[PDB]
Amino acid sequence: AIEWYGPDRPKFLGPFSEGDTPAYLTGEFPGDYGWDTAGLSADPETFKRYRELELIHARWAMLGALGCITPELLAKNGIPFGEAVWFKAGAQIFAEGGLNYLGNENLIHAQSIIATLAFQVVVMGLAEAYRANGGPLGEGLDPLHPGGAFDPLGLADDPDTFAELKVKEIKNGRLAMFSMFGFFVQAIVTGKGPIQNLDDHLANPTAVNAFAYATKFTPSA
Amino acid sequence: GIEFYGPNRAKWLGPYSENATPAYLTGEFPGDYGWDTAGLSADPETFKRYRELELIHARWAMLGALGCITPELLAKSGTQFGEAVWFKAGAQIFSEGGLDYLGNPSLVHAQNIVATLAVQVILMGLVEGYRVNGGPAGEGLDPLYPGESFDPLGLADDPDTFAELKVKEIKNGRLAMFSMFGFFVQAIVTGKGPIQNLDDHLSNPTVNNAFAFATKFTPSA
Amino acid sequence: IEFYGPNRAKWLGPYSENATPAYLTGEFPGDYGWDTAGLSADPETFKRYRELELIHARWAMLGALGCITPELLAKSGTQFGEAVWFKAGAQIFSEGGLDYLGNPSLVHAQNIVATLAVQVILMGLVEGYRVNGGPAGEGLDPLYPGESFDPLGLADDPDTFAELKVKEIKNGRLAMFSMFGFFVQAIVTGKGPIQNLDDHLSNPTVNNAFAFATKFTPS
Ligand code: CHL
Ligand code: CHL
Ligand code: CHL
Ligand code: CHL
Ligand code: CLA
Ligand code: CLA
Ligand SMILES: CC1=C[C@H](O)CC(C)(C)[C@H]1/C=C/C(C)=C/C=C/C(C)=C/C=C/C=C(C)/C=C/C=C(C)/C=C/C1=C(C)C[C@H](O)CC1(C)C
Ligand SMILES: CC1=C[C@H](O)CC(C)(C)[C@H]1/C=C/C(C)=C/C=C/C(C)=C/C=C/C=C(C)/C=C/C=C(C)/C=C/C1=C(C)C[C@H](O)CC1(C)C
Ligand SMILES: CC1=C[C@H](O)CC(C)(C)[C@H]1/C=C/C(C)=C/C=C/C(C)=C/C=C/C=C(C)/C=C/C=C(C)/C=C/C1=C(C)C[C@H](O)CC1(C)C
Ligand SMILES: CC1=C[C@H](O)CC(C)(C)[C@H]1/C=C/C(C)=C/C=C/C(C)=C/C=C/C=C(C)/C=C/C=C(C)/C=C/C1=C(C)C[C@H](O)CC1(C)C
Repeated sequence: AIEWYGPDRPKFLGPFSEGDTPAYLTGEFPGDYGWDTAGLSADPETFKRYRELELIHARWAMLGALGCITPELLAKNGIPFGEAVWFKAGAQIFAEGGLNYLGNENLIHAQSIIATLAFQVVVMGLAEAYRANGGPLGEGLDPLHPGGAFDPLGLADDPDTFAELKVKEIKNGRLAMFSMFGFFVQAIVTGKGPIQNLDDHLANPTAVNAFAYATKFTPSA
Repeated sequence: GIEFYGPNRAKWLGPYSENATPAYLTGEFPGDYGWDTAGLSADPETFKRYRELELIHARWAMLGALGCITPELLAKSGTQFGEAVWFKAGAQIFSEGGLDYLGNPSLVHAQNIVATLAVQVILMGLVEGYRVNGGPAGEGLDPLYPGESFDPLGLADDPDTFAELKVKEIKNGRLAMFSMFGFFVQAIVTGKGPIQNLDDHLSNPTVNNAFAFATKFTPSA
Repeated sequence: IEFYGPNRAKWLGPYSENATPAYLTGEFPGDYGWDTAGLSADPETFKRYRELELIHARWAMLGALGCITPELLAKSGTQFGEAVWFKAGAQIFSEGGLDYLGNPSLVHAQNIVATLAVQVILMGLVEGYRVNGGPAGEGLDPLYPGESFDPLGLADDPDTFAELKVKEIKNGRLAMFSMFGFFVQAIVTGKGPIQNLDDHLSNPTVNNAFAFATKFTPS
């Protein structure tokens, strides 16, 4: 069981996964568990673009799953900055003094969403287009894992643990995408923060769960 | 008569469909009307996975349409249920007195939705891992039409009419899938049961059609 | 500039040569090398997605001009039942019928059911002719028939026909983008396209999109 590659590997149905795992999923990629029940990635070009899209979704979801928990995690310590939930965090731009980073007034404290939006558009278009094509740190390399200045700490060498950390990255990333979809729907249905949902679940699990909010979206008409 | 296999068969545009059918839909599979105008199943393994998805969707939608029609018909005939309408039949577990199956308190009397969901997760994971791999009701079998434990009445024998029964299964399954989508959208925009909407459309069909609810989800508010 | 072949108009500017897939060589109109999600690798699926894209583009051009035309004509003197496009359908159930240009003797339609039925019949015939073939042309190109569409004879000279094709699909992609913009500007505001244009051109600082950035918040 100590492998994430080869023909025999950990799979998404466990011991129920011999009749699954078709011929074009061979375990040659980080995170192959034989889950292609829909059959979306038969073509290896389609499979390559889906793997790239999945891994950049993994990176942005690992960024997001921590950036949504840290405002409520510093509201746990008692640092007050406007609002601690993530899905009502943008409106602090439109506050009486603007969105503050850590609440201390000598910090970022920007007020106009349109100017920082334009700055985000230009530098993120430049950075992501350098990610797709190439720029001043590496022109033609892997579209998945460039390295170079992306590994200043030297974890890209010794390629077996590079593959092992690739599987670790895609596993934590898939857990982060699952967590971020759960964050989205806990924001939609409950309307409170996810750490607040954790406090309400730890305070009373048996009556306050998702089935408590099961009758919310019932169409009355 | 009209056939459903071969080079000429029943097609999706009817008589205006001899140029319309794609090349890969040669008609060896049940329910091949040649409707792949978006080209989702041009690869044959994507087509195989989509056939499995369509047939399992078809069987679950047939069960779901029968279960959406059944307690409403029994309520309009004789039987006082807990909540016979299907999109409010879930919250009967929160009716403070149990979930009576046929309305009688001598029946299953369920009060805990977490245990009900948990035994459903256990039994459904077992049965679907049996469906994709094998188990006590057949090990090496067809993943979509196993037989010899799901045909105790022997209707898959004489395979020339087993092909006709495959086409009948996929056609009632596609009609039930369409009807389940109609059940969903009718539940969203009418708030009453499908049989209550049927009684409404049978009372006054000129204003109990869909266009009376056309201004309901208006973009102004 | 040439909109075909190896060097052409590309979606990430002058540096996109890693982002070009191998199957997007550029033998079709509007090829910018954008399939980074990779849904169109199969050439038959590429054919199907191209005809899907072109008819979505043409219907969204018609829909964009129909979103902007009666609202612009609402301020040019004539007044309809409803001027915005998302309430331009609901003027059937208003008392006094669907007048076309506001004049009560033009259409004056009170029945949406027979209107939809006549539309379903005629549109089913048109789309069955469009996919299969019919009386205004039997076997031709699936996307660019000729001899009954473009009757004015501008489809000849295949280099300017190629320029007309890439211009058609670019205007259509712009109109598809603007039709999606019309949909979201309908759902987050409730006021029409040129009504939101006057709302923007009145004072653009506060009445940009972030005036409605808190509308769909949960509770
Ligand atoms: C791309 C990631 C991203 C996400 C997920 C959000 C999320 C949100 N922002 Mg937002 N923003 C994001 C980027 C940015 N925002 C802003 C500036 C603001 C402002 C000023 C405000 C917001 C607000 C909001 C919230 C709207 C409340 C609501 O309608 O709840 C319903 C929605 C949910 C509960 C989440 C559901 C998830 C979603 C349906 C699926 C996610 C997929 C997306 C469709 C794809 C993302 C878009 C892509 C194309 C980039 C919403 C949760 C408002 C707010 O917080 O006050 C209430 C607000 O005032 N944002 C900037 C400029 C710096 C961004 C640039 O990166
Ligand atoms: C000869 C004429 C003929 C025509 C034109 C068609 C065409 C069709 N057949 Mg078909 N058939 C025909 C004869 C025959 N068919 C069949 C057997 C079948 C089968 C088994 C199936 C079809 C299906 C279809 C549909 C596939 C395209 C589609 O999905 O519509 C898409 C276009 C529309 C739905 C437009 C209609 C909508 C309306 C005009 C607009 C209303 C807008 C609303 C107000 C909503 C807008 C508000 C928004 C905001 C929500 C289409 C209606 C398939 C189907 O039923 O899919 C649904 C299908 O499964 N046919 C047989 C038996 C051999 C025929 C015999 O002659
Ligand atoms: C997977 C199929 C499935 C469907 C279609 C439903 C349907 C529903 N359940 Mg239900 N359930 C389902 C599974 C289960 N439920 C329950 C136990 C409950 C309880 C306790 C309650 C419900 C309630 C509801 C309703 C939510 C009210 C609403 O938002 O209406 C608006 C939405 C619709 C009318 C249509 C929604 C369908 C969706 C948009 C499209 C279909 C996509 C699939 C659901 C996703 C696929 C699921 C996958 C993971 C298998 C909704 C009609 C609540 C209720 O009825 O109270 C009034 C409620 O209290 N369910 C259990 C555990 C035994 C399930 C396990 O399989
Ligand atoms: C060299 C610089 C350059 C860059 C970086 C781009 C990149 C782009 N071009 Mg472009 N082009 C560039 C030059 C050129 N282009 C073109 C010709 C074209 C065409 C024909 C097209 C493009 C398109 C695109 C876009 C495709 C990426 C995308 O889909 O967005 C994905 C990323 C985002 C959407 C992020 C933006 C979100 C925002 C920052 C955050 C806001 C979040 C909100 C709060 C929402 C959150 C919701 C909440 C509630 C959940 C993108 C803007 C396509 C397009 O217009 O698609 C829309 C297109 O059709 N280009 C030419 C002519 C040859 C160029 C010449 O130099
Ligand atoms: C959008 C994100 C995304 C994308 C593009 C992919 C893409 C891929 N995954 Mg990954 N994966 C994801 C999210 C994603 N996955 C998440 C969140 C999980 C954890 C649950 C996994 C777990 C996972 C495993 C265990 C394996 C893959 C594999 C694969 C590959 C083949 C399967 C396929 O065709 O998927 C195509 C997927 C998409 C086109 C994304 C469609 C997104 C739709 C809208 C989701 C709809 C479902 C539902 C509405 C939302 C979730 C409901 C519920 C689960 C909460 C392909 C590269 C297999 C592989 O080959 O390894 C590399 C494999 O073994 N993935
Ligand atoms: C990383 C996974 C993860 C975790 C830890 C949580 C944690 C939580 N969620 Mg979230 N959620 C998630 C994913 C997750 N969720 C996803 C993917 C969805 C979309 C389907 C949701 C949708 C959702 C809603 C709509 C709600 C919650 C709620 C909750 C809280 C109470 C638990 C509950 O009601 O169960 C709900 C769990 C699900 C709907 C699916 C989660 C599946 C997990 C991974 C399996 C958990 C196994 C469990 C211990 C035992 C199951 C039976 C067992 C015999 C197999 C809790 C803080 C509720 C809340 O806010 O309470 C205050 C609430 O209203 N969640
Ligand atoms: C595999 C398979 C197989 C079969 O065959 C088929 C199928 C089924 C199809 C498949 C599956 C799939 C899936 C599961 C999917 C899912 C996905 C997801 C969920 C994603 C997310 C994804 C997600 C993501 C990225 C996310 C991200 C996030 C973010 C950025 C966030 C941000 C933020 C923060 C921090 C905070 C602030 O205050 C605000 C905001 C702004 C809000
Ligand atoms: C690149 C590189 C390279 C060089 O060489 C070196 C270095 C620098 C070191 C590197 C870096 C790295 C990084 C950055 C990383 C990061 C990561 C992350 C952040 C993750 C997260 C991650 C995250 C995650 C998973 C998350 C998860 C989550 C979970 C499960 C759960 C959740 C939840 C929910 C649902 C609900 C409730 O109510 C709450 C909770 C309970 C909370
Ligand atoms: C062909 C083609 C071709 C081209 O190329 C492209 C396109 C167009 C994309 C395509 C199309 C497609 C389609 C049409 C789809 C649709 C589907 C559906 C509707 C499904 C359903 C599906 C559906 C289903 C499964 C359903 C199922 C159901 C169920 C279970 C139910 C259950 C229940 C009941 C009993 C009652 C209670 O009280 C509750 C509940 C729980 C609610
Ligand atoms: C390219 C690519 C690539 C990569 O790879 C991937 C991806 C990203 C996926 C892709 C993308 C895609 C997209 C973007 C799509 C979009 C589309 C659209 C928007 C459509 C529309 C479309 C749209 C349309 C048709 C529209 C139409 C319209 C119409 C008919 C009309 C309407 C109207 C009018 C006016 C009149 C009245 O008053 C009302 C109404 C009735 C309302």
